[PDB]
Amino acid sequence: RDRRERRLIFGTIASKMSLAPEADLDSLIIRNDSLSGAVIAAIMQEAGLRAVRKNRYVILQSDLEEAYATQVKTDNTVDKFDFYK
Amino acid sequence: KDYSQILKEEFPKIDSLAQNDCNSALDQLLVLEKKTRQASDLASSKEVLAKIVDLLASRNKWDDLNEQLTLLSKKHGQLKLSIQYMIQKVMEYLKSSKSLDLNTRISVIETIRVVTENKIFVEVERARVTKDLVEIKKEEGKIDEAADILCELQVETYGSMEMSEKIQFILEQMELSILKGDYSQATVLSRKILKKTFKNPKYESLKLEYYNLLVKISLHKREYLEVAQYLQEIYQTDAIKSDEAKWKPVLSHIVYFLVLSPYGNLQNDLIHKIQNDNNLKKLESQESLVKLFTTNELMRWPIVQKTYEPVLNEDDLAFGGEANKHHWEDLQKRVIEHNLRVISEYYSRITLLRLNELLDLTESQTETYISDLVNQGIIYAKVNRPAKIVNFEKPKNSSQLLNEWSHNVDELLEHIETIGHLITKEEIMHGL
Amino acid sequence: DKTENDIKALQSIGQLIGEVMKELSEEKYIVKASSGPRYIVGVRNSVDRSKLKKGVRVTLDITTLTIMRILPRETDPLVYNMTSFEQGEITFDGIGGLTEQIRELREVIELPLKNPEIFQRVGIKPPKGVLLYGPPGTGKTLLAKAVAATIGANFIFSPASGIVDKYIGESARIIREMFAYAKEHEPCIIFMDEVDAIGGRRFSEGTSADREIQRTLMELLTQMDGFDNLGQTKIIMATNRPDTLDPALLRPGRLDRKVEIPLPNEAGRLEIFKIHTAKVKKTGEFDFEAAVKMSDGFNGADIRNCATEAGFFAIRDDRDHINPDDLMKAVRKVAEVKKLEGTIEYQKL
Amino acid sequence: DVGGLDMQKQEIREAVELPLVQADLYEQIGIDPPRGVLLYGPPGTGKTMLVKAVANSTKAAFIRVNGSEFVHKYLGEGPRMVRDV
Amino acid sequence: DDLKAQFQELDSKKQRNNGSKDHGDGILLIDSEIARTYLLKNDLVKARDLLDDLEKTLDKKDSIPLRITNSFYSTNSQYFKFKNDFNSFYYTSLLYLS
Repeated sequence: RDRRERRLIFGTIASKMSLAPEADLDSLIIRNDSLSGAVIAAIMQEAGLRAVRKNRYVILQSDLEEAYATQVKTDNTVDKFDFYK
Repeated sequence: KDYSQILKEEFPKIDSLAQNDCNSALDQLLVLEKKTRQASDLASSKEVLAKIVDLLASRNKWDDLNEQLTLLSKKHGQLKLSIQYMIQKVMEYLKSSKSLDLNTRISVIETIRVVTENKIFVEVERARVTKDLVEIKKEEGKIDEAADILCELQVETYGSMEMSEKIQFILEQMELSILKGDYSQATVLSRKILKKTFKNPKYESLKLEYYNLLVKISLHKREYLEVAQYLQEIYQTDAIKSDEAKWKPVLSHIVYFLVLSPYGNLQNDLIHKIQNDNNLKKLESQESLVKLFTTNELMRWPIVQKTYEPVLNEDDLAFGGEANKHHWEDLQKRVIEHNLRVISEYYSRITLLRLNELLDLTESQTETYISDLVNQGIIYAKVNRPAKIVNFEKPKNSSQLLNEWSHNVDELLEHIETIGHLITKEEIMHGL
Repeated sequence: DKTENDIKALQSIGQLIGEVMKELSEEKYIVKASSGPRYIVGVRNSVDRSKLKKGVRVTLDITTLTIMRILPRETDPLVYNMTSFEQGEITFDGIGGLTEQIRELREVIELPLKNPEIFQRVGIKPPKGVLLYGPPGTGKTLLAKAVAATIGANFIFSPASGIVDKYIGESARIIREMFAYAKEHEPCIIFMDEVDAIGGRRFSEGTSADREIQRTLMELLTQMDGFDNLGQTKIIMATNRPDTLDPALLRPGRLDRKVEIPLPNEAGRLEIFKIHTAKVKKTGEFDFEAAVKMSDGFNGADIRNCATEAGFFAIRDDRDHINPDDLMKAVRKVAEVKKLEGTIEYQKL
Repeated sequence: DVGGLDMQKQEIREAVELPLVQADLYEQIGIDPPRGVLLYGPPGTGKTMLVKAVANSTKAAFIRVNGSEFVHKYLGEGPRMVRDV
Repeated sequence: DDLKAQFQELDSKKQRNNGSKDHGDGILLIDSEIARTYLLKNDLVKARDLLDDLEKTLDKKDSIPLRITNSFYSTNSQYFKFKNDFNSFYYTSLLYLS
């Protein structure tokens, strides 16, 4: 997808979620590379799961960037091809 | 252990201002942290960490005290749940000091990030902290600033905690929403807490708010169908905590609401009511008017409408009163509706000259209320202008006339069957 | 009384058992026999017609072929595949050193079961499946046994190669037999111990007669996908190399949380040496910090090997207490053998 | 509850919800509506809640049969279970 | 207050249906006369309160002949006399005359 088809999924899931008014979802949309629908669903869930151990209720902006690096990597440590020849 | 020697640790810093108290709190922060962490629920004494509050209270401004709570909030604080017991300590010196700190108390609440930002919600404290700030805004004359603060607090609802006290917090915004000038905001709040507390028994202090806020929203709406509904629910069921002397006149306004409303299903329920006939005469006077709905001739109604108005222009326990014109604005419109329903169910056709004398109106005012009831699907009447009559007989097809004739044939067989069995039943007296 | 009950028992005959299929008339129903034919059967006046509806397993007769007794729903009960035979052995005190990764299990198990209302107000959905990966010997198997000795709810042991039994479409029906208890008992968790099998790929080379296995792979793609009620049953899955498993199964929607179980570091192993040596008798003077540096790329289980070899070294010298010198000989004995690889797992994320 | 698929969901409603309402649109225009529908793409992206959203908006008969459940322990039961669907 | 209902009058004997005619043990008769006591002295508020349990008990537990109705319609005879409703007053005195 692109920054168009993806932002409709983030704004739709965030309706049922609880976030902060200062949280910006467009920051991670630019950094999205080769993602899908199931990956986006795991980002919003993990952001709310880590808020319990952090003594938080609504999802902040810092928790979105920390939980994003988990599901973005597509194989093991290598992403796809990583970078090298 | 070391927690019982805290009194003898620092001798001189008690009698002086003790500018080093900020350093003594940081030394005990790292030592007691490793001995607890997240393992033990309660290990270190909460008074040791909260001692910094009692050191500087009336001898220093509250600006420096808020800075200490900011560092403890960003750091661990010797425990993860220690913040729960620290804010409980904050609620002591607030009501015991006051004096010139009331103006600076506003800055103390806004400085704390726990009451502002959302947390794991172990507090059951900040809910009262938010209410204290709103009570200050209401005393300053700001209706909008008071309703907007509690609006965001009710978005996050705690899991259990307070039960009867949480109901008052939900109903608090409904009282301040009408003062803001919009009664539609409190409608959403009435669709949540009411359903959860419907099956749960309510105490005395619980039903005091429902006696007002439920009928206060519909008061500005001028819709009497919802006024006589929620009011009779609390009135009829239980309501034994109040005095029986003031409980009886409450019903006097209930019957008065049925006249201003488009009839209802609660009219026949109050006719058989035991307390409605006896006791206060105003209860029976309005009850006697209920049986006059079918017999209404309109003749004696404006005589009483212009003379006796016990529940009409004088309200005490329900509306409290507004104006003589406001209570009589919709009153005259309903009395016309009571007469038109009788004529439609009695007179098949009547001349306009006689219909105007029975309605005590002109030609323009007569057709105004009649034509409005036709569009509502209540009374269907064909007005004949050339004949100057109004035909109230609704047309029926050939199948409808033959259907009612079939019910009579089956009814005649019931009387033939009934009398047939009465010959044997009455044979005892005849054959005696 | 034992002899008189034998003669009274021989008077009774066998009674078939089948599930109610559909309803034709009030007293006339249809029940499928256990052998696979379907016969139209009758009922009696001694049973309630409300419980005779479709899906209810009833008792038939081998002669008259009529519904007789109503029985609760039980689909192939297996004591080895269902009952855990719980005997307390390992607890959270033996899995120590994983504390950083232990809170990951309690977050998806203890948190949603104790207070499910937290996930509802936040809006997040409770994690369904859980993935356990990493090299063997890190205590991954002990993570499932530590929960069974603590909570006590209904748990299910599911071996990978025990459900592969093949007659006709057998491997596909066994998976549906497990989820039958999920809707009955809500606080249930399905354990998976060392399963690389049912999560395979194998699309078409010619299939090598995988016909029942490919459907078994799809069974995990149905119960955790479709409209069946979920969220009350947690799926704990353990595997060695996730690259062998189907990448579609590892994606979100089935396994929500991937729990990393790496090799315990010097700080993690420090508490592990005292676990394996807790019940082992030794001298008064002991130092476990020596074996910390001696451990090169070991795991939590390999220290038990170090404690086991230390006992046999004292048998030849007639010593009931293991000396610290015999410990360092056994700790390096694992580092002398080697040939276990263990550094080839790149799936840490 | 699912955004960004409006481009894909528009073609689904034409091949599913449209022929179930007005069947004369395909006769007058003369286009044969597809009887079968296959959904491609990497597993875990589409499908899933899409079929549930279409079945809920249609409010009609819906039959969901798993692809691995057709096979039964009995031999000749396989072809009979397919016919009954 | 010395007798009331089922205190001194109930020991070894079952219910004779109160004080209807001649023999009996006072249960509903004393409670009916207390309402009649306050009927000719105090207001009618306390009198009707005691008549509510009498109407529900008469319609629940009764027999073939008419006995309790004599003492029941006796209090209602003077209860509706002071009221403004003469339609229900005739129906009460009609059954009491029977």
